[PDB]
Amino acid sequence: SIMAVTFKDGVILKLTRVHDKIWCCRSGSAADTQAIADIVQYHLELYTSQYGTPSTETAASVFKELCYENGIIVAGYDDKNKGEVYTIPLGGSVHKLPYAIAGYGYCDKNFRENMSKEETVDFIKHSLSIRMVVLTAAGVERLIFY
Amino acid sequence: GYDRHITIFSPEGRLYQVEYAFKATNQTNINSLAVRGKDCTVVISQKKVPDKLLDPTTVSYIFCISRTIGMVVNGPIPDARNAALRAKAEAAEFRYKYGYDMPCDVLAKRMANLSQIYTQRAYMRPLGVILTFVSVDEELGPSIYKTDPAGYYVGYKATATGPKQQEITTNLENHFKKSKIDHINEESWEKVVEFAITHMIDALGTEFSKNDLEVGVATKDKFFTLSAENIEERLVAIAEQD
Amino acid sequence: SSINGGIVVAMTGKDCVAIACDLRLGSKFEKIFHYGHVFLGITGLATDVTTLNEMFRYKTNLYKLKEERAIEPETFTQLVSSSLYERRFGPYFVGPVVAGINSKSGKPFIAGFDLIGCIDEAKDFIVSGTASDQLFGMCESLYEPNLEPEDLFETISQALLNAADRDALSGWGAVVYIIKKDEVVKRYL
Amino acid sequence: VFSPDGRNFQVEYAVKAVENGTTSIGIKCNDGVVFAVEKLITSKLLVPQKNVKIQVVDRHIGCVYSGLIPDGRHLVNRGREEAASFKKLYKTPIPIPAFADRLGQYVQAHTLYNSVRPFGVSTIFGGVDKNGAHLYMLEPSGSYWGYKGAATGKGRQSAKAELEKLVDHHPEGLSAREAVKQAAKIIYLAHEDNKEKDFELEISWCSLSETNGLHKFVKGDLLQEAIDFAQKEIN
Amino acid sequence: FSPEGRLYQVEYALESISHAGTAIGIMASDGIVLAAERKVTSTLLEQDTSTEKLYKLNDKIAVAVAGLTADAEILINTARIHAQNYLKTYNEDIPVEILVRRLSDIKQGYTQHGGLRPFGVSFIYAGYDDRYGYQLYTSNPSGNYTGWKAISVGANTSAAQTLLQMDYKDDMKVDDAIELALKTLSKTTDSSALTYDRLEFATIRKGANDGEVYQKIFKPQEIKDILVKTGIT
Amino acid sequence: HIFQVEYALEAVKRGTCAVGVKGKNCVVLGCERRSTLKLQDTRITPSKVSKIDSHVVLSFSGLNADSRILIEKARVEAQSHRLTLEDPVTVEYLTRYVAGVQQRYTQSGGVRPFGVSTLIAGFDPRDDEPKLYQTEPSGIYSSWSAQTIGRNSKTVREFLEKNYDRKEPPATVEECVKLTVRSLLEVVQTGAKNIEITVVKPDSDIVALSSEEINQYVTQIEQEKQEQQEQD
Amino acid sequence: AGLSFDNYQRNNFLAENSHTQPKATSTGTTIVGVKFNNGVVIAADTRSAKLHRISPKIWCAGAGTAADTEAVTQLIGSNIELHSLYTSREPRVVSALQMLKQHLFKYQGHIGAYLIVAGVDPTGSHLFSIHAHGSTDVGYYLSLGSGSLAAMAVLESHWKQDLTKEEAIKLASDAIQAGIWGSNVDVCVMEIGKDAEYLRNYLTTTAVLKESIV
Amino acid sequence: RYSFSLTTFSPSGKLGQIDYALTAVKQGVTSLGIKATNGVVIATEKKSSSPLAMSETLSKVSLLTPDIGAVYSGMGPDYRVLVDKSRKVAHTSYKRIYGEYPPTKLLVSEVAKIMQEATQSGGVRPFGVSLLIAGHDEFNGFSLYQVDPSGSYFPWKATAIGKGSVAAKTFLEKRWNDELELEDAIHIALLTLKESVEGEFNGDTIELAIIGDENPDLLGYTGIPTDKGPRFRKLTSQEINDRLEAL
Amino acid sequence: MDIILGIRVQDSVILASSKTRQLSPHTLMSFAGEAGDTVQFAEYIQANIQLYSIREDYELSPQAVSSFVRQELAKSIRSRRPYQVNVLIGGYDKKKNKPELYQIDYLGTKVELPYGAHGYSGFYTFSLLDHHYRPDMTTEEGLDLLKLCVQELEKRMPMDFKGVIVKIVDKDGIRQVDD
Amino acid sequence: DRHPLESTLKNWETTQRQRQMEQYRQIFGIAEPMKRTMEMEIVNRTDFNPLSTNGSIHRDILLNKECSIDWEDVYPGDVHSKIEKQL
Repeated sequence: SIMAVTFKDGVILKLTRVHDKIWCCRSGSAADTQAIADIVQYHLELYTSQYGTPSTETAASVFKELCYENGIIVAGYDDKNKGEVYTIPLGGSVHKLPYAIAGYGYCDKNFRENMSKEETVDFIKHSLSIRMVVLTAAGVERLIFY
Repeated sequence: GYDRHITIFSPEGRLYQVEYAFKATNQTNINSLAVRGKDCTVVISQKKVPDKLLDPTTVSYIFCISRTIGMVVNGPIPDARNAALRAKAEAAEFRYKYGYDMPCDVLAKRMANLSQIYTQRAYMRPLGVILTFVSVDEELGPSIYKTDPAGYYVGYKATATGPKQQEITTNLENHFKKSKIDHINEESWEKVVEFAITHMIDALGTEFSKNDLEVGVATKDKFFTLSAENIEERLVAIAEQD
Repeated sequence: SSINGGIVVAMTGKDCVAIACDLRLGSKFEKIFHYGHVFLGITGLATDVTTLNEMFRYKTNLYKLKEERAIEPETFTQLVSSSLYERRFGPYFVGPVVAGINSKSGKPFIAGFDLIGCIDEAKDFIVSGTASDQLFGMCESLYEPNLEPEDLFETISQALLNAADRDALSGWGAVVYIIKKDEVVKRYL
Repeated sequence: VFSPDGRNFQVEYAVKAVENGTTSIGIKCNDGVVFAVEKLITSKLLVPQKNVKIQVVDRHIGCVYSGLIPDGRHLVNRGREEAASFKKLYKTPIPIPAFADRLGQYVQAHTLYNSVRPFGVSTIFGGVDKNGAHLYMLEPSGSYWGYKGAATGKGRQSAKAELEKLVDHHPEGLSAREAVKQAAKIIYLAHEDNKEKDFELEISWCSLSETNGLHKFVKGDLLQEAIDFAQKEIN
Repeated sequence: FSPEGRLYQVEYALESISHAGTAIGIMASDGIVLAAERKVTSTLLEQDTSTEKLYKLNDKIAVAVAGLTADAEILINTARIHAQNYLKTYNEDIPVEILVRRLSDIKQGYTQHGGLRPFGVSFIYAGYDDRYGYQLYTSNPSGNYTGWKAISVGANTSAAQTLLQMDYKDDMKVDDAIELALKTLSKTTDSSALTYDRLEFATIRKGANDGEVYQKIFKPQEIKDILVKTGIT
Repeated sequence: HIFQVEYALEAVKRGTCAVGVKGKNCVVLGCERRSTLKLQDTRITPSKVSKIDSHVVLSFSGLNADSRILIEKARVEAQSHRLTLEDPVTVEYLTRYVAGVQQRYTQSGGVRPFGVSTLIAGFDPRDDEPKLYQTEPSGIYSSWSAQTIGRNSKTVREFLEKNYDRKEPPATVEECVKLTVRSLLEVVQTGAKNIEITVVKPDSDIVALSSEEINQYVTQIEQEKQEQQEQD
Repeated sequence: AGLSFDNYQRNNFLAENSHTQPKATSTGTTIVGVKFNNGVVIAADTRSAKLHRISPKIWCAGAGTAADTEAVTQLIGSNIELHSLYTSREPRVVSALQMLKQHLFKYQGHIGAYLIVAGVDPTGSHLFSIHAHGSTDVGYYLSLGSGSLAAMAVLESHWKQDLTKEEAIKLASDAIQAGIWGSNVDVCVMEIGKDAEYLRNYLTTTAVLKESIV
Repeated sequence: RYSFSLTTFSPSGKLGQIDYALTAVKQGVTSLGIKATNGVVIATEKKSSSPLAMSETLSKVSLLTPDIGAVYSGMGPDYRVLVDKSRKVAHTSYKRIYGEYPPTKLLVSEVAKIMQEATQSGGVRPFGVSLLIAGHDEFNGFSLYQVDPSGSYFPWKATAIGKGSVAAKTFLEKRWNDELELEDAIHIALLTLKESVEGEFNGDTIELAIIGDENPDLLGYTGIPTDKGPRFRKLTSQEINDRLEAL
Repeated sequence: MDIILGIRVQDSVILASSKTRQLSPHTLMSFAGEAGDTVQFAEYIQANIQLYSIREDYELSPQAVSSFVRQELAKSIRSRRPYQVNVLIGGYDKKKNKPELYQIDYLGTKVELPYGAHGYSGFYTFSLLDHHYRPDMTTEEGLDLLKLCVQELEKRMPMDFKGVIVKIVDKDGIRQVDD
Repeated sequence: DRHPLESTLKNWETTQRQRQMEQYRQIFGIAEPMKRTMEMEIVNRTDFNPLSTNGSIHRDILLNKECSIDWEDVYPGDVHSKIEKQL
């Protein structure tokens, strides 16, 4: 029902901006996951004020503090690294992954590292058998398909 | 008498502790200036590292509070860093409570209301600092707001603070008396910086190198502090202009 | 029947209001209370009825001391609504009805309320009780707009006589107030 | 809590408690920070393995202090808490400049309310982080700035005079081994005015080349090489 | 707050009421009178749209204040809230002594904690209840209280008590107590003359038409009447 | 420190005289009351000796206002003890509690000590020993057979030291009353209107004396004193 | 302090013993928000009073429990007036939205307000909806209440970039009528340069007597 | 730290600290109010920190409720903190319980209570401002109050506080009468501030507001005829210059 | 096991049990129900009314103690499951000169009554008292009407209730009676 | 048996301020929580006034509570008892 995946220029992904280059994708309660994203957005704005722009590993770290009471996909980009995706499955467990989904082995069955945008966009449209966001060095891009 | 050690009125109706906190704003021997352009607001500060052992990239009084707002502090560096971390937190708290970026006027009111608590309580001292906040506010445009140890706050057309503030202020007033505008008429922040540096030079009599100045600029997008090389482009421009 | 759950009716005439209720259903407990010129009827539990009298007496006596005037019907209508919304979780088991004349305009006004305080205003009549579905049909049949005081008394008392079941005396035992700019008269039936 | 000069009286008295302190200096090199401390001996009872005056913060930051011992230990403990809690949280060693603000704000916090007292200590600290070598001095007011070299405790004036001569003669910057030698010269020269008591010298360093960006005490050959340097220059 | 043989801050609060208008309470066989003088008036003060000195606490109890009117209204709201808590709990109007003892209990507390100054006010509590009938009480900044037949507080208290001691009779009616209150005030006040704009008046009367007590706080026209009847004009 | 506890004892010396003596089978608390002024309300003048529970009674010298707060605190604790332990409080426990609250207001700073010294008297439940106690502003407390506090207390302490013997306590209430009236008369140089006396007897017999019963004790004392002056 | 829980358990005991609990009134009919070329519009079917004011330019339509929709809108309308006075800036719809979202989240959907929020401010026109758990939604046309599937079928079938006032009011009126199997409609119209216009009802001797007083 | 209670009584029974706060009030820039048959006027001078200040950014005359407004003499920081608590008490105590904004007198008893609590508390000084509260109420009509640092409030017909107060009150007593209208009262207020203004006298150095008729234009919505909107109006700088041209 | 019964007469109240507390020398509380929670409540009420009677030198009226007991019971049920309890408060008012009887049920529903009961005492006792009762009864007629009513219960409940206790309040205060 | 929401709202203000003081520890270090705790002590310690039911006005300038109100401010729900509880 939700997906994130890495590709040559960054990552492709109930989508919400916790920072300009760090986005969250949500499942379960829209009330609780929006309360979490609003507090993560407050925390990353507060980190940015004191240290400059956060790493995506810091954003995943901030989500652990707030999800500790009650999983979510975290994804983003920075001027050094390639784009990244993290997951927090059932709470307490944590991973850093080239791709993630939530709601199947079908994903890894077709997935390929360092794909082009067009391959990955077709891959997600096939795998969701609607809105999609693309994060890169150059900027933020919005897509939709139905 | 006893009236001087805690914030309590003397027989004159004066709060002596607040007047002593004002004398801490003269303590650093630094002059600062802020001016409004057509589409930016610009802050110039003196920088005074006397002894060779200092690292001058660590001697700064320009603090960036949010994306779009920053400040210059006049008064002691420890109390300045205390004022800056509150301003950072309360601009991020306002964004969380109200869902839009903290406007400059409201940050000045908020910090001035906190300064009133310490200007009345007898177990909390006033901070020794004057805070000048600068932004391009999306409703009011180019903004300068100044907060002082008494919890007073006001908005300015231009402002100066330091030991020699009356000289700079006299030159600014005589400039706006010449043009009859509320602001510097230049349409880019480089030319506004070159104006403010020329007024700081004309008022304070010293020429500046890259090492003697600190500069900050607020625009629609961001607030940013100039590197010593970009201040050299500006001083080369004043030397190219004449 | 027991002391809880009896009927209250309120009705607006020309420069007058009636509020009326069932008296004892056996062989003394009133449900209409007055705080100067504003009248509160309360169907509901007998414990909440008496808790609300004691609570509104307190709040209204302090209002008269603070403001140097009696509470007007609209201001009392807002006070009962805000004071029943405290207790949003586990509310009072009541249906309050308010009736009075505003001292400035001298104009009849009435309202009803629920366990939380949502306001029904009406330019007509208001009803509360466990069995209001019969009595609302009677009031709607009998009610003429812009009645005089004595006709208005017969209209509301015929409504109570038509809905009060025949199982006891004088039709049935009831209280009626006629509320008027500078007078109030209480009739026991 | 204020005076006609606009200054805190209690911080003006706390710096008099530091003017009497046991000497320390720090030198910034092209690639690291070098610290040297006076360790005065009043009795032979002093256990050498138990006697130390340079403290370690996070295992990558060096810390030396002059003034009151209870207050200096309280800052080093809080420095260890702040450097450790950064590492648990952002998964990287705390920056030296970032560690100078958390500590300076703690010292400044004690200057605000009459129901607490200013810290009676000056701390010289620094190290190597992601960006490079940074050296700081933190005073009883919470005042701190970066330095190329700094001195505190009784010898501070003689030490400053020699530190200025280092930067005058070596404006290209100097490497860690020649700085260790010159640190021993500054500290032995700074004992011109207390010559009638014995003092041990303790050195530590933190260099991108010489210690792989971690703090180490200087012992064995480099320590004795520095003692032999300082003693030939002073005689 | 370091008491020597005496509690200084309470001595100084009792000096404070001696500068602050004058108020008189006179009990009678049928009711009670309260009477007070407002301090010197500027013409532009709005004197029909205030009570300065006399305040209602419930339907059966009133106070006359001398001292700081800002302090008074903190105690008065507390007494109003206490009187309605007792009526809510016991379904009976509060006895006068329980209200006086509660306010005297709070006024002693502001005399015992080092953070609080004592309240600069001394009241005159008139009221009625079924235990004792008509009761007239007085309370001080010290938090002690006593019952009286005829009491005065504020400026010139000893001159007023001298006049009350010679004119007061135990079986006076309320209308004799009106004249005595006015006689006492016009001999006592630091003024050239006495006029209806400087006075406040109240009474508590039983009535031959009822078994229940009526409380009146006098409007400015009714004060003119008692001044022309009593020959003060 | 001295700067209130010695001076609270001075305020206790300014307050009216309070006396208590044990009998064989009763205890009598007596107190001086200041002369009622010409316009004072006599019918509600408070009792000066204050009942805490049906067996326990407190008299004081010092500040009236402070005394009323200690008396209220003693009343609420005696009932909270019955309610939680299902027994009437002992006179020792009630004294221990009153002395404790006086001590909490002495140690703490911020608050001042209570300017009141108290005589506490009664009989324990189901028992026949009369008990009499003093509390100081210091929180110190002690058992006494016979004691006096307030104005002129040493002229009563002299009189009691001459007239009262611990091993021949007055065997009858009437002797015990006569001894405390004779003592009270030493400080109350007015008559039988300035003295207030209360008798405790076992099983909750607490009796206040009226002015007429007091005047016939003062009449006996005056005519016995006059027999002993009609004799040379 | 706050909303008291005090007679819970006692009221459950009363209901379990068959004293029936009186039922809170529910405005379970349709509400829509038809935005237009220069502003946003909102409308409500009024049957069995239902447009609420947060500020002169910020308005709500409610559904769910009637007392709750009025209590939350009048509480936030009091926190937004104080923020307007505190900052000297005209109140913003995004501030109203945040204060409502954080309040409905505090009370975990036990406060039964389903709420369209619309208005105009110095940043433009805005239209949002809040569900009782604290969920926020945003769009060009919104509907809530019992007929909202039929209303959204009408709204999506006719909505167009730059409807004029007349077309937006007619569309909102038609979408509400599609929530009916007539009834009156309350609507108000918030146009960016101008004061908000509220268009009410736009869809045009047998018994013995004694003697007493009180 | 204990026994730090300020505001203690002097041997003469005077509070001392309140007299010093009334000395801070007496050095504040003049403000005044006048009551007419059909409104109230409240007026004050603005004093510049420099002519580089934007005197638009510090309002002295302040809206408490749509029918009640205020002005001060004394310390500005203290008044700014009182006015936002005063606005908060109008909502929490009155609007949220009764659906109505409080009467002038009640909102004058709540402001006075904040200033009283600072006069009987430890470790706070009194408020150095003598606030003013002129409002409107259906039952009481138009009203004007003075509130002092002591937390004591008085109803006035016409009054003046601050530097020029004794010369202003002399003039208000010579000018005031029971037949005044609001356009007469504004002429008296402007004539009276012309006597204390040693600076320049313009619609930029005067602040002036009125509580008078209802203003449905300033309400900002239409079609709810129960509501009729603000009684409080602050005169724009050219409305003051129009009146000063005829003066 | 449970019965409270009470009857009011011309110048007395009679209360009957089987418990009870003397709240004041002219007032009794009789209660029945959940035997842990009702005994604690009676002692809490007894302590507070004894405190008022110590702190004021004075008898609190039967109305005021009854309304106080009705206001304590309502607080007890807030943040609790309501315990089964029933309370009769009977006393003599010396300002009005009347015997007065109030029943308070387990929700704080207060009613002033000529007679009342709680427990297994269903409409049989009330049918007897309805035909027999008169307001103008002497205490002797009152006690014998109680004896008729006790005999209807003793017929109808053969698991004998081990003898009642009876107490009378009048002008002189409480008396315990020897039937 | 109690309402699902009761425990959560009994201690909402303390929970939200504890969560916030943890964020100031994480971002700014022990200094910011410590300074803000110490200010709140002075404001709760001084101003002790056993009749002042409202809570402090300066306490609304520390909590960030100038234009933010809620049902705990609308519905707020012995002098020697308060003296001893403070001390």
